[PDB]
Amino acid sequence: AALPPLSGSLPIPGLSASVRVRRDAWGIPHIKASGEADAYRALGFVHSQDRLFQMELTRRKALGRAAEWLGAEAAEADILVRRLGMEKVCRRDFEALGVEAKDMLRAYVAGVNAFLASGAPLPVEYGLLGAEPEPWEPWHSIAVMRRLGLLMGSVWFKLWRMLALPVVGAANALKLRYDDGGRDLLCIPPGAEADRLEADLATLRPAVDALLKAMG
Amino acid sequence: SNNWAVAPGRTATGRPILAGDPHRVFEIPGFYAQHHLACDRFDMIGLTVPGVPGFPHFAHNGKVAYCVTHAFMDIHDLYLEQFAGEGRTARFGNDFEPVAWSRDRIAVRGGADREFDIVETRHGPVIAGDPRDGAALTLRSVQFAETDLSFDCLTRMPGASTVAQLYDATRGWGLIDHNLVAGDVAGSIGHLVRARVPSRPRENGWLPVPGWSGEHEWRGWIPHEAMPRVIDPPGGIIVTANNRVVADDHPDYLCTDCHPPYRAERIMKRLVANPAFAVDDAAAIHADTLSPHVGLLRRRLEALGARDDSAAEGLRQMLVAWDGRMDAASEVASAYNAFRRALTRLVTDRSGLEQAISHPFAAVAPGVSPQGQVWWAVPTLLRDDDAGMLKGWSWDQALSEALSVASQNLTGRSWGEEHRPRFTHPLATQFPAWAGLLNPASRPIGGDGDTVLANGLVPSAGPQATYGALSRYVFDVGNWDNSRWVVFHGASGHPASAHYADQNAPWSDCAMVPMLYSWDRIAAEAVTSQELVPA
Ligand SMILES: N[C@@H](CCC(O)O)C(=O)O
Repeated sequence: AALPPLSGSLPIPGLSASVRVRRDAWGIPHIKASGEADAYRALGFVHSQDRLFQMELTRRKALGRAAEWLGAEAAEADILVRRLGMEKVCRRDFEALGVEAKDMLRAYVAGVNAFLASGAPLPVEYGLLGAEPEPWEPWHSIAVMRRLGLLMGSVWFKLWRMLALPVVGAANALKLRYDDGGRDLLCIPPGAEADRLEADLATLRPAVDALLKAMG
Repeated sequence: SNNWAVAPGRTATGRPILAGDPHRVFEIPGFYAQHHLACDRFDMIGLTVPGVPGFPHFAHNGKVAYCVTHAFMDIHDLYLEQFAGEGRTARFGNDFEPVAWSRDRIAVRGGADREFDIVETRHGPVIAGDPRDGAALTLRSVQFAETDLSFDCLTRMPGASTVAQLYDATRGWGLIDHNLVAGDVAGSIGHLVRARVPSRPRENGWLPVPGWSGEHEWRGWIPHEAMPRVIDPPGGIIVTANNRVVADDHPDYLCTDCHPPYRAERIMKRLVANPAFAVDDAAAIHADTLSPHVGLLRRRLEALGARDDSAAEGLRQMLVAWDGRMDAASEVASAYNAFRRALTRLVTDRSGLEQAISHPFAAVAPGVSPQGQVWWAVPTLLRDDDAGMLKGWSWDQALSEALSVASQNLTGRSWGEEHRPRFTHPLATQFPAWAGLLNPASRPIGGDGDTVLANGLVPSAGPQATYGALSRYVFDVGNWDNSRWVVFHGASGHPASAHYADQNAPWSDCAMVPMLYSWDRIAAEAVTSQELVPA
């Protein structure tokens, strides 16, 4: 009774035909639809039955609204995604999309919104927070997807080497990266090896000087 | 993350086998959830992202299986901008141009609203530094800069029937860069770098670069057909594990930073020793715990010679004798970790890098960890004996000091108990009396950031695992019901659910559960069944 009903039948506005959802011995949902739009609608719905709090928390982080749930520790992350323009680039992306992708996204969130209207009890998190879930728009999935991979990869290393510049000097800062074991195993061609290129301080000099000045 | 594919001529089955495991922070509920979705157009099973339709990264559709590791392409550039006009103009070439300024506001639970400025130049938004002072950093990222059509790939991928069709279907994917490794029932295996990467100089990969000179601007996109790919390579083996994808003399600049090759090497080594790879062999490579550093650690500590302090000399003998396995059962593995943490801490303090994050330019949330960065570079500097950052110390002095410090920090716990993640629900610190219910139950696990079993940690914080396989899978391509998978806690996000935390048990053992594809087995095993009906 802290849990949504996972048996019987439940209505979804907008379905053309029934969809069957079987959860196995581990609770994994196997969803069987006729049409593709029904499939996506059912996936929105089933996602929310198991993971509503995750979904909305992840969306709030994407839209710079997580501090409304998490307090001050999420404040600086919210400010950053606002500065990055999450809503603007996700709406932009959505408008450019072909009709099948738009329809998939629309069907998906009509399933999410259907769950919100289904009268399930709310997850324990909403109880704790005194919160009510907010409805979903198609472009929201793009924001959630973007949040998942947000700033992964190279930016951290560049920011880090820049921060090291005035501390250890250029020659040293430019050695601040993950080890290569002495020589990389490459992916392509499989099995091939090669020595990575080290930094060319001579070509980097003007960037380095500019940053020294800027930081000092 | 890890993945591999083995060709039909090297498998026990005579069909492709794909296996691996994505590595992320253990945020709760796990980023990936297991789903099976069928309709008249497709019948697919794999990992979904709650809140996003489709199977962006891990799935098969009964013809092609696919899975990814993060490629470490370079997809984000930082620009040092020169501003004037009290922040209102930024230089481009020899002209200062109007910058976009606007105001925004967030609410904060239990505190006041924060108002702030959003400043944007032709490169992108200012993320660090104050433009009013004349210089700040802007970010131009493939994730934000131009219209992205990745979501069009999601409706095309389900229809692919071969490796090559899958790779066509992903055209235009740019949200994130993946080694997309695939296998099909026709017998092919592939690896594509699925990414949109701008064409621009190697130099941009090292540091924020001048926004005004034009030396550093993006010159269009590396074409789809120029992205690295290989299909049915002659050794019959593909491995990727965040390691450098192509040699740095490749004609497009693609990467400066990636993971060391330890994991790929160890995966590759075990696959090479087994030209009859079976589905059951995946689990043993997942669980691999051999540290790549035992040799270096042993040589150096050996050469260091007996210490005067008694606890420290004991730690030394133990490390010199260690078999280098990060096994859950191993107490000496905890002591190696304690030693490496103390070592990394000392090097970071000594060099002044600990305070590098004092600068206002460091203020990009969530921030960089000096210890968390230096930890990965220590092996290189130690191996090359490069004491350049140790302010007069030699490596032998750092090592000896680290033995002394680390010997006071030995809990004696087996590495499994020392490293056991404390899976922390996002609301556990705000509702500490609920922490017991909210935090899924966790078991002892080995590995560290260097081992194929990649349960890594936060070195500044302690030995506890903070990231690792969110899921493991093996695909038996063309005998699909033999595929297997697991997630680190379970399908449910409801702390009350019987499936909130039940997969943690097989996951902690490096075992997996059936990935069921036949509807007749699914019908036979359904625990609950629900109809979702028109209005
Ligand atoms: N988890 C990764 C796959 C690569 C791993 O994380 O490095 C991802 O999903 O991007």
